Amino acid sequence: HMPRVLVTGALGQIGTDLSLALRDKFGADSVLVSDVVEPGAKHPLAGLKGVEKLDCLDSNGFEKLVKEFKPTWMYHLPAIMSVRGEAEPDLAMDINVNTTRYALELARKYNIRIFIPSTIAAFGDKCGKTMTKDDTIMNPSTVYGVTKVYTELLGTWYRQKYGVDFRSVRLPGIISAATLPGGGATDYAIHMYHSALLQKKCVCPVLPYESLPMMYMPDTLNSLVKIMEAPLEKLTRTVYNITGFSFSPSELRFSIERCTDRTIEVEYVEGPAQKIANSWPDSLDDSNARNDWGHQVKYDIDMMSEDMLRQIPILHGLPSL
Repeated sequence: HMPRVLVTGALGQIGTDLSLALRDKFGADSVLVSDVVEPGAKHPLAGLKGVEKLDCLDSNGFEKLVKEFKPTWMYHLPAIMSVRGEAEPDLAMDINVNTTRYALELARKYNIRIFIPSTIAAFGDKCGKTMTKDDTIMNPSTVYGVTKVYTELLGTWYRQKYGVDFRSVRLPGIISAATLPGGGATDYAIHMYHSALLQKKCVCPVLPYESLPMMYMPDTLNSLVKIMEAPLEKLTRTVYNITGFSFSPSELRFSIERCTDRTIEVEYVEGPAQKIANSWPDSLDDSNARNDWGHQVKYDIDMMSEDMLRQIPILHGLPSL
């Protein structure tokens, strides 16, 4: 049988692109997408049937929706991420912890296969930052990461105690042409693409040799669907590292220079993202994902850069190459 899929937190970047991919694969009638607010006027989800307002902090309203829709799969995606959560920790705990609590209880009660993402922010400086393993010391330096260590462990206990089919990946940095860049931990990368198209200096807040694991969004979407399709018996764990490729800001600059055939002006002035990024892995070991459920990626850094420099003009109006 084909799934009936509920997505919560659908107005995040991942949630939007995943929502659209699930509608495309399974049909709109089989997917229900929700968020605490309505999509913006020009948002990809605006005006679509099967898009609803749900406050997942209201456990009774969350239950009511799940009871009515009868999902077989849920992607529980609400999140307050690293930079934002350091300044708004109470909201981060509400969103990252309490809505997850409710989601897991609903998955138990209503027999739902439940995806809740984790993050490389779950790691800190004791992780072993070269080819970081799936099992290692977790000492996150952000309250986002703190909350996701707890999600990983609580979901895994729900699997052990009740047989809840809980699945998760530790998302690396996720690059998308749709991203509106600001002060996010990985937003330097998006700024650097924008500066290149604008032909303006980029002041990068992450230091030139600070490597991080990254993925291009099309690859992420493929993996998020694949892990949920996999037979349970093939999964040896609940929580998997997944990666595309690692890069540092200096390596991204060279990729962009190769793709534009221009010199790109970058200066480095450390900002808050650096301290956060330096506590994260340089690269991930994703072998368990590859072997258990066939995680794979199509894009490398130059293929990504050629597509980003095409798509940003289309989506944001910036000058083409």
